[PDB]
Amino acid sequence: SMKWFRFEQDGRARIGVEEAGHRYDVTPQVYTDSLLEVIVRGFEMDVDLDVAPRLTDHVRLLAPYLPPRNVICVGKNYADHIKEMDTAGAGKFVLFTKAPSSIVGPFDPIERHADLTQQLDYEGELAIIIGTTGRDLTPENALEHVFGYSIINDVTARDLQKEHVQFFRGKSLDGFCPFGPVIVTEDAFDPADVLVETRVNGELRQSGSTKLMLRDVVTILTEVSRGMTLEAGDVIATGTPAGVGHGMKPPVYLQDGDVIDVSIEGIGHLQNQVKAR
Amino acid sequence: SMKWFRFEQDGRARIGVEEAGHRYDVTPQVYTDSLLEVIVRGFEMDVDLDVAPRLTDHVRLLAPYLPPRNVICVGKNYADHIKEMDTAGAGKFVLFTKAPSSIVGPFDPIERHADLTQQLDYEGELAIIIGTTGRDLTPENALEHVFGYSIINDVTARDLQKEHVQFFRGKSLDGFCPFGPVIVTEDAFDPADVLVETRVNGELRQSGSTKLMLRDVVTILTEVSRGMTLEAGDVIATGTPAGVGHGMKPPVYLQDGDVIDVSIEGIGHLQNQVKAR
Ligand SMILES: [Mg+2]
Ligand SMILES: [Mg+2]
Repeated sequence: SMKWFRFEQDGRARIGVEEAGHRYDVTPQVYTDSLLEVIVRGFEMDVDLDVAPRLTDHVRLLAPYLPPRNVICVGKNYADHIKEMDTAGAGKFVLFTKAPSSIVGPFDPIERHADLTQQLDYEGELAIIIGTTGRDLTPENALEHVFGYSIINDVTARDLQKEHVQFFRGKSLDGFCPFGPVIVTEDAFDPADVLVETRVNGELRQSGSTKLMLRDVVTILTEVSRGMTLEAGDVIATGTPAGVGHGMKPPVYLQDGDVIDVSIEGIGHLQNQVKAR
Repeated sequence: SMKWFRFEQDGRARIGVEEAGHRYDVTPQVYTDSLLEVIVRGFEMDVDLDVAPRLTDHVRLLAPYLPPRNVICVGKNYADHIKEMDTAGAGKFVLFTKAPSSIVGPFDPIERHADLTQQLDYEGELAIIIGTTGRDLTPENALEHVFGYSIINDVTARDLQKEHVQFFRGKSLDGFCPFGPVIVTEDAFDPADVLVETRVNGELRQSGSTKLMLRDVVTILTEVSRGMTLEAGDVIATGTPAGVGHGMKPPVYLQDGDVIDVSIEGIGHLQNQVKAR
């Protein structure tokens, strides 16, 4: 299970991988500090371990990369109490984006923006990382265009969503797209039945298998790419399970100090704190 | 005053400038093949048109550049009558994006996507080009952040608008963002009252002044950058005057072989033919 990440050394990006529990610095074998560059190139640079470091756990991960275009996001994509027949709520295939300016990496603060929002909310999500440019993907070739998977927190201003009608602005304020901590390779990861959970200050809020997805990974790839080219390094956020602050009775919104922990089994933890400034 | 453009010569991209309707190759004086790199640099490198070879032959214009993130687009932003504007502005500020993969140059065909849309339509628009990274712009610094202005055709599958609810998909099919033909500098262009016109197969379909804009250029800049960072090379499409094919009695939609001409006085013309591909 090769996992890819970027980590910080001397205020400067380096690249690391993870096979069975330890973190080797692979920058030398792969000849770049851009993990986007590693994906776009569309080959793995014949890296062999038992050669390069094994640095400490307090190493500090960065966002995998700055997406070259807006993060593509799916709307309601999760069934609640599994069954629910062949539906959950309407069932339109809803697509919108998040400006790359909104990306932050692991443990980075989420800017609170109290002047702009009093309904700040979380959404824990499985992210598809596109490895090969293509269009009109089929069930047979879809996964061949996937480099791997990561976590997105689709942070959202529920009031800006209605105020600007289209979701773009309320999802795109600086800080609103935690991304990371690592990319697990397509070969090392089956998205059929993985657990997506969110904790806020330690309280379990979201806990849903990818088996509850109304459109699975292959269907998302198939539908998204119809008449629209996907670029190498595209990030597709595949929706969020039940338990969103807005959907709670009564509704609960994120405040200055709140710590959000999104986890996906096989990938890891993306934790960010809401902080004012 | 110098308008900026990009063109193809022996299959390589080149930078040109247009002065008094004459076109010159300035690639050797700005030392790049990318109009985005010129604007991202953040400063005017002095150009002597005396030493610039004039382009006398027909030349292939390209789109000014591939935007480094999605084109930011404003929804309903035009009044119909000059004084149908008494607090009409007080409508919702609707913001959505178009994928850069939808961009095409002036005189590039628009892919028909017959299999996906039966309601292909047009929107002629003034585009703002951002020159300097910025956030929380003010009426008094906003225009300092603006490199220039250009033209966008916000080609729209009205049926995909309704089907996917959020406009992204219906506005982002390959071929749906005609961009160009040139960028006029902020120095040399006042958007307060310039005429926007669209013709389909020669027949006038839109004709409106930027004086009918519900929110003007400076207001758009103030409201879009509120808690969201703008990047140099950001393109903001500022909305479309009355006369779109969806809003006509009876409704009219674009077919194989339709030619659309979009005109903005002081910029030029964007002519694209819809073609089954
Ligand atoms: Mg979401
Ligand atoms: Mg438009």
